[PDB]
Amino acid sequence: MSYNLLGFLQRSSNFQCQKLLWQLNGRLEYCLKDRMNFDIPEEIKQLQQFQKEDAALTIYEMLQNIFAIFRQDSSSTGWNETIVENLLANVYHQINHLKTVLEEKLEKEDFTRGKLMSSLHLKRYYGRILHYLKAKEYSHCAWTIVRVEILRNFYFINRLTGYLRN
Amino acid sequence: MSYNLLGFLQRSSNFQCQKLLWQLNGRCLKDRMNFDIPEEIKQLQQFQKEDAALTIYEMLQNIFAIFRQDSSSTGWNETIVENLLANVYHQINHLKTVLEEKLEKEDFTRGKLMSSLHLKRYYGRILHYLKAKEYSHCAWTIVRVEILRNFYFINRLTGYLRN
Ligand SMILES: *[C@@H]1O[C@H](CO[C@H]2O[C@H](C)[C@@H](O)[C@H](O)[C@H]2O)[C@@H](O[C@@H]2O[C@H](CO)[C@@H](O[C@@H]3O[C@H](CO)[C@@H](O)[C@H](O[C@@H]4O[C@H](CO)[C@@H](O)[C@H](O)[C@H]4O[C@@H]4O[C@H](CO)[C@@H](O[C@@H]5O[C@H](CO)[C@@H](O)[C@H](O)[C@H]5O)[C@H](O)[C@H]4O)[C@H]3O)[C@H](O)[C@H]2O)[C@H](O)[C@H]1O
Ligand SMILES: *[C@@H]1O[C@H](CO[C@H]2O[C@H](C)[C@@H](O)[C@H](O)[C@H]2O)[C@@H](O)[C@H](O)[C@H]1O
Ligand SMILES: [Zn+2]
Repeated sequence: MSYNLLGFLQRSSNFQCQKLLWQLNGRLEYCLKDRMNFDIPEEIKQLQQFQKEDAALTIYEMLQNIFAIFRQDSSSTGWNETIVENLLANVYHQINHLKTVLEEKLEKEDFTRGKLMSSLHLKRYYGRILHYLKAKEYSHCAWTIVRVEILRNFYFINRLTGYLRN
Repeated sequence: MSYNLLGFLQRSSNFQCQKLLWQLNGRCLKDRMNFDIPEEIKQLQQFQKEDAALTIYEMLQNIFAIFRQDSSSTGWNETIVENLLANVYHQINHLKTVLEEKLEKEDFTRGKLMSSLHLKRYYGRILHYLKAKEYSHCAWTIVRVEILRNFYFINRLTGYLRN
């Protein structure tokens, strides 16, 4: 599969993922009190030079984590859990999809000195989100704040998707 | 190749560090001292991306050790110093990660030998001055200005951190 097909398949699932996220809530002003900056790594937003493999490996890791975030207990939200499952199934498919394509591309390359952009700061960034969730005892507001941050993640993954050009 | 992300991370670090250094204001015997900035540092030549990072790496390791010394007499906000050192530290690491990758592709040359020793001795004179001046507020002012000047060269070298 060319990078172009993967990139389109990504833009396409992101959009689907974002759509599902937008079918869970009804704005909560009260929750603005739990507002917290998680500081997505600066390179995810501003780095201008991404090689096809790096952007790909980066989105791969972001997805893996978004999956893990949403795998937590959202019961306190009252969200339609069906939609949550769709969101999860969708991301899971993108992850395994990306995995197979990277496996093919990377097979014969000089290592890849992989996630130079990814690993490092993404792991810590997501740790904050998780720690935040646990600290707030998975409250409905905590989920409202995270959901907004997750949507924000998707906004940047779309930016990253444009470096997947053939 | 990881030099683009490195240089990105380096510009980010250069900005924060300088911003912080400039911020510091406190509550003098001289106000200016010559520490004989190594020709190596004020040397206008084209540093290959690997040497630019080597020099930058050596410069930061030393700058770290300097701001690590006791500055309680300056009245400077320790929180800012804590941040500056944190930043410097985290960046010395990225540089290390990248330099390690082609650690074997570089050879022991006199340019490298003389650059490491001259830099070591320069920061050496700097550390010695703080010590002799018992880490006074007036020695620290002189040192901060020196380090800010160091960063002018760090900016220049960071421009070679690409491709
Ligand atoms: C939370 O969970 C759900 C939210 O997630 C999901 O639904 C969202 C709306 C959607 O955005 C998202 O993609 C999904 O994630 C939410 O909604 C319901 O959940 C499920 C969907 O998975 C649906 O429940 C039933 O599923 C079963 C499948 O085996 C079936 O029992 C049943 O099948 C039919 O399918 C349609 C479409 O889903 C339903 O409208 C009908 O109720 C049902 O049976 C028949 O279907 C047709 C309608 O298509 C009826 O008449 C036709 O209408 C046509 C109109 O153009 C005309 O040609 C003509 O008038 C006639 O042919 C027929 O009379 C009737 O027997 C599903 O009910 C469910 O549909 C979703 O509402 C939950 O509500 C939230 O709590
Ligand atoms: C000493 O330092 C901390 C400052 O921490 C920061 O906040 C200011 C507003 C920013 O410009 C700096 O970049 C950060 O270091 C203060 O909270 C404290 O009040 C001050 O005494
Ligand atoms: Zn880092």
